[PDB]
Amino acid sequence: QGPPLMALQSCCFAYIARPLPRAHIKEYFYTSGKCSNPAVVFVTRKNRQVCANPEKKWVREYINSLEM
Amino acid sequence: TSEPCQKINVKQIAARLLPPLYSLVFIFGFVGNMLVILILINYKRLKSMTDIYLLNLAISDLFFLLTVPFWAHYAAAQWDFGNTMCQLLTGLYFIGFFSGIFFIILLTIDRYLAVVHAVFALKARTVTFGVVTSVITWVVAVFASLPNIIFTRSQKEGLHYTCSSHFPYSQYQFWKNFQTLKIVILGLVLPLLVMVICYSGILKTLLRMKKYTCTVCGYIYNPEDGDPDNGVNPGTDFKDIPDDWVCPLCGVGKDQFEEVEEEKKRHRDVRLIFTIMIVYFLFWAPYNIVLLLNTFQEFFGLNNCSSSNRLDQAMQVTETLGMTHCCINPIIYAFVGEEFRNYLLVFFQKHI
Ligand SMILES: [Zn+2]
Repeated sequence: QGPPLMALQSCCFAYIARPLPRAHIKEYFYTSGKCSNPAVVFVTRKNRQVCANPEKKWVREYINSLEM
Repeated sequence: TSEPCQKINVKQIAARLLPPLYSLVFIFGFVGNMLVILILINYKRLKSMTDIYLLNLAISDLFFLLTVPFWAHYAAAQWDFGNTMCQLLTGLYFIGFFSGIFFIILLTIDRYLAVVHAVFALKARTVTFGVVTSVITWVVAVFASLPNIIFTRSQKEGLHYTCSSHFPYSQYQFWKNFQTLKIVILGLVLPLLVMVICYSGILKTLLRMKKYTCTVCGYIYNPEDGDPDNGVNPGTDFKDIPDDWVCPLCGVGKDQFEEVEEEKKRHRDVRLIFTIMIVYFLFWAPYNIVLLLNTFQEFFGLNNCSSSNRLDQAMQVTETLGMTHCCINPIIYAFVGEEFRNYLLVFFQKHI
């Protein structure tokens, strides 16, 4: 329910259990509103993409860090 | 492990198929609606509430069309236009969308009033009121589109740039439902409800006994009061008249009788508005339905990688179908409306 081509976007169905090394994280993005689950996706220096739970304290702290 | 779920095929296929398709849509749609607008302004000249709504409806398709080349590029590459252009175009798209269905509904009601409440429709179907109604309708279409604009942003998603809606994760399923229901109620339920109500009032009036006129002398057979001095009992349908009966004035057979102008014009005006409304449901009801399935995919147990990918294929196909609709209404006028096809012929004669 939004602009076209949201169907082409990826979604998360699992979240990583423990915090990733803050050192290894480059960027972040939120998955589309089309997705069944809310989710944060971290991308690494090695450009892996890992789904994380936006409700977790470490995830929101990680997000805050990447802004500054 | 814990990686996003890929629709890698769906994306790559879409990137090849959609850009030429949308281009074709933008081609046909632009010249089609420009033509419609040119004919309504310069050849039919806007003399009624109907012409006004048809005008606004074509304008609605153009708002939609202006965004199509950008979605076409987005599919072909990524979102290269930056965030403000993302919010703007999303806005135009939903304004086009809602205003589209709102004027189809207003067309339906405008014709309903003309057929069912003819007397009330005298002062109510003033072109003046057509205009103020259109203005209010555009305002409303805009407010209906505001949340979609604010929820939508461009963002870098790893390698690719996107233009997408996001809902605050704290009230995630609330907003998804709100947005989905807003589209489905306004885009599907509401016009279905209007269609149902209005078309029961109209079919009622339409299959009442029809008046016929002699093509030779112009005598009118009024079914209400038949024709007594020639043996025809009042309230007799023209079909229910003995075949050996002739025109009381000139004596031609029933073979030389036609329906009165006001009755055939009414049949034509109902055929037009009906076709528009249901062709709309042909092109857009699939998307709304798939939108409901996606929003409640957990309810149907479709919320896993494999299932949601099939869901996503369906979503993109039906969204795309809906997208092509912004070129369909002029085509409808060309195959259904006698008024358009003739004025189109004069359009080409004026070229010579
Ligand atoms: Zn006669």
